[PDB]
Amino acid sequence: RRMINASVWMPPMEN
Amino acid sequence: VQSLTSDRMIDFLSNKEKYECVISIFHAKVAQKSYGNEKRFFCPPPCIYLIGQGWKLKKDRVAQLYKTLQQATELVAYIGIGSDTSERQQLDFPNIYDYCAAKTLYISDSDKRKYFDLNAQFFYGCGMEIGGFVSQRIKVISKPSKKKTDCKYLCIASGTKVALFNRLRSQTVSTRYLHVEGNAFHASSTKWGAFTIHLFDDQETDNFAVRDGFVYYGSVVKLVDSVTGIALPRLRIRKVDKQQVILDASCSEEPVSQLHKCAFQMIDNELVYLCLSHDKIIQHQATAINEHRHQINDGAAWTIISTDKAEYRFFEAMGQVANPISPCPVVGSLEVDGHGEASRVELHGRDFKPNLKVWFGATPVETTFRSEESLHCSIPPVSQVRNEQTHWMFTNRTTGDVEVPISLVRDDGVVYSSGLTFSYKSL
DNA sequence: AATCTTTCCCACAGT
DNA sequence: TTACTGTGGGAAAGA
Repeated sequence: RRMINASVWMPPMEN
Repeated sequence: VQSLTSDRMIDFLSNKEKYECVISIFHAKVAQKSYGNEKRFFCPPPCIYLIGQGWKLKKDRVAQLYKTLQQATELVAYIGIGSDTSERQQLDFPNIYDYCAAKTLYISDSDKRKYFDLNAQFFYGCGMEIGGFVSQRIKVISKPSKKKTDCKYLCIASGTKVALFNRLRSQTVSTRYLHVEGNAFHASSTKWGAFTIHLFDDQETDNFAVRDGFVYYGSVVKLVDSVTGIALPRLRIRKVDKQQVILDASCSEEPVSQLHKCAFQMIDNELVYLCLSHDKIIQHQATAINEHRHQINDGAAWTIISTDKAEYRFFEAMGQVANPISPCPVVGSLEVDGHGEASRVELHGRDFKPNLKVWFGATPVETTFRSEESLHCSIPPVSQVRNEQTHWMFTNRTTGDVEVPISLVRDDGVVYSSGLTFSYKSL
């Protein structure tokens, strides 16, 4: 059980 | 005489990023073999990154000694699979100096070895050899597994790296690799990301807890770019067959394996999947078949495979050398014994030669060559390793301990950073 | 036996 | 438009 830090990139919605 | 001096070692260790040359070889951990006349190409393509401002310095020396002794300072590389019946193939060509990839490598069934590695040999266009550098080992497989045993090659452990690719209707030309570029995910036909795949622990966050263990279908997973540390949102990995996501209460029994096709669903909406549209990564909504199955398209289907990395670092500290930089020594571990003036260290690793000397920081130390996997030396006294010149570099300011990096130095002045630090708080 | 792996086969959908 | 070929599914053969 480790902690990770990583900013998230959100995939753009389709239309 | 080209022997490393302490002043030069100190300048190097304080300024590694403008001197040190890095060669990083990336590749999958398994390759499917080819029968008969066919060629089943290694995917993702083994590739080599030459990293560091040191490469430009090296070109500069080769340029400035071209006129003592124009495009004969251009890089030439070849790669093969260590087989005497296998063709060597020519490689293509921020701190990234240069990049090449091998897109048409394969291994035939006539080659009976269970494991192999790749040897990339680098030259300057004038014929001058830089050297040969090996990948990690690669396991030969006949086909992807359909089990419902060695896990180290076939399963996917949380914390390890994977490449993900998209291919349409069995067409080599269509292959695109998940890759981050410009702080965003995209799909590339030339470059591929190695992503750390983690079992999420438990609406989302920049900081998250992770679990050890094998990744199963139906597992919630965090994919993290190994180069930029950027992540995708939480995704549940799903098995796919033929533009359908199989959601059955039974595939969760199955561990994800090499070269399996899968899909990634968003945790918020069970009908939304990670999907590729013209090299753009998108959220695409599936159409429900029933409770056990969803309708998607070949754009939401990814092949997954485990990847590895072989990295080498060198600097020609005393000027350009006459001989190849390789074999590059690799240090796997330090084994220390005794306390005081009794204290010694055995270096464990690979590719040692008797022409190497260990340096504790900027302090050279008498070195016993035992074999190509064993060097032996005495630990020099703190007082001679940290002095009024080096105190700033070798002193932990929190704990006060003396910490020095271990280098291997060749008698013509090539310094090989080991990656390892000796701490006097050992002992 | 039953299931999995290895090897052989061949069509599809491209260049 | 026609010749040729990585690739993936499936059959066959082996473990």
